[PDB]
Amino acid sequence: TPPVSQASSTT
Amino acid sequence: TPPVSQASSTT
Amino acid sequence: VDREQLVQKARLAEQAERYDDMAAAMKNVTELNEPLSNEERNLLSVAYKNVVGARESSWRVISSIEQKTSADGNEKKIEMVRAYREKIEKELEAVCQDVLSLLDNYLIKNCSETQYESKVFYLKMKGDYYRYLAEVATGEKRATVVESSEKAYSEAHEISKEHMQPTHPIRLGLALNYSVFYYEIQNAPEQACHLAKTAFDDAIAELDTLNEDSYKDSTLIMQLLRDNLTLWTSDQQ
Amino acid sequence: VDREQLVQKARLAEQAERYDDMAAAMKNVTELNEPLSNEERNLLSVAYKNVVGARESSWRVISSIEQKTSADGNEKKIEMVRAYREKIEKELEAVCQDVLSLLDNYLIKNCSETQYESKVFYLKMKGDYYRYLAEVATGEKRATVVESSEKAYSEAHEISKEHMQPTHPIRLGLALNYSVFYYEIQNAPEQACHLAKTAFDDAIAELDTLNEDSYKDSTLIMQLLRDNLTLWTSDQQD
Ligand SMILES: *[C@@H]1O[C@H](CO)[C@@H](O)[C@H](O)[C@H]1NC(C)=O
Ligand SMILES: *[C@@H]1O[C@H](CO)[C@@H](O)[C@H](O)[C@H]1NC(C)=O
Repeated sequence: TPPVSQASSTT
Repeated sequence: TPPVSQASSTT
Repeated sequence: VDREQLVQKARLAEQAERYDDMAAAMKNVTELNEPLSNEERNLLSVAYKNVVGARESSWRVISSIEQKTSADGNEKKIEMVRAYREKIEKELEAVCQDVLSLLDNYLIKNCSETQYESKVFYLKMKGDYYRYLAEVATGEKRATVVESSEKAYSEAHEISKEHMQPTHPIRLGLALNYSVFYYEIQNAPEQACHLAKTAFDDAIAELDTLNEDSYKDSTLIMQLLRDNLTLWTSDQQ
Repeated sequence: VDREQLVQKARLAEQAERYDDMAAAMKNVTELNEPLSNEERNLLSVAYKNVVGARESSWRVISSIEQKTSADGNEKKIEMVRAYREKIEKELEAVCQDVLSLLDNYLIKNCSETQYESKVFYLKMKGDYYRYLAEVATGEKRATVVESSEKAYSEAHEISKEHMQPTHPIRLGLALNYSVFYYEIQNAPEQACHLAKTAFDDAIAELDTLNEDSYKDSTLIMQLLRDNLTLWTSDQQD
């Protein structure tokens, strides 16, 4: 159960 | 399609 | 090779899933001492996230093995397992320190006042990678990196609230990662839930501020936020 | 760092799926100049198969992009794509050569006349990695390694037939890989289908020669053999 995360800049 | 394969010796 | 070829090599590496090459390529690009475009920012971020992630996975698998191996009460075993976990741990730390050096000496550094989006993005990364270090650190080591991560997220949050729409994907991303920091690192579930909740509500309240270029990103991150708010509300109950 | 420390490190690396570490650890073990146990043999094989496999996968992906980029006609791209494919390619070759060096100068070398099982195992590996090279080579380069792979498979086949039960997992394993060699490298589907067909029938004809230690392996490999036959008897009708 990891929490959701993100890291993609707007390309 | 790869022909299936196996090479893992008797432990 | 030229910058264009380094970025191209970084795209090829991603396709092959050779993220070490991908990171090294984007590192060399960053070291060109020129600003980074949106695509390049993304490549660098994706590159180092996958590297640190790969280490993190291996680190957890071994660390867990180090747990049940010590419980059993073995000897020569704990000797090797511990030394291997430390190797992976050293690798993970070195990667983070690598990106962090890039952020402090190139990216966050060379940014001008008017470049608020970039500074928020980079400051978020800074918080992220200090967070990753915290995941494997303890005591003085952990408190110090938990501190740096905090400082970076906060400063990024200050600039996001002050210069960016609540729906801006970079602002939402910061909220997502920052709220994760509170829940997973700070162990502050209320604060975690609040930040994520507040962020989601703000975007919702200003749903009209979306734009063609990144509406997909915004909505998705908003989903991820609501997902955490739901994933945290059950786990804390 | 003891030998047992190395084998243990190899087991940990496998669980972390850090196969580079795994091979390197099993290489150091092998370089201790002492024979390899059944498990150690397995670890060494698994480690290097995954390393060579990982490279292979990436090599195919990039080589696939090198096809698109050239067909499009772009020039600046073809330069970097080609150079990157060659980087991966040189890694893959260096890995195989790394295994082959171990096989030629340690494992196969120090095998006594009575150790047929090991000799077939190591000779099968030798064939496998020369085969992996053939996949990324062309011309004199390819023909030569395809030749070395042939010699190795052939020698292992001879020993296995003369010293091993048709149901022996090592003999079956050899058959499987050798037949694959025929189909994929030699481009000889008939021989490939024949070897696999024969090997499968021999094991069944003596389906009673199975033993506790490796009945699972045998039956599994027998299944893989039949699978290939099925997977080939369809491509050879389209
Ligand atoms: C995704 O979430 C994990 C777990 O909290 C976090 O460590 C990581 O930084 C996030 N991903 C990115 C790319 O920041
Ligand atoms: C399985 O088959 C592939 C494809 O021919 C071959 O490259 C590989 O060596 C085989 N696996 C092992 C462990 O030898």
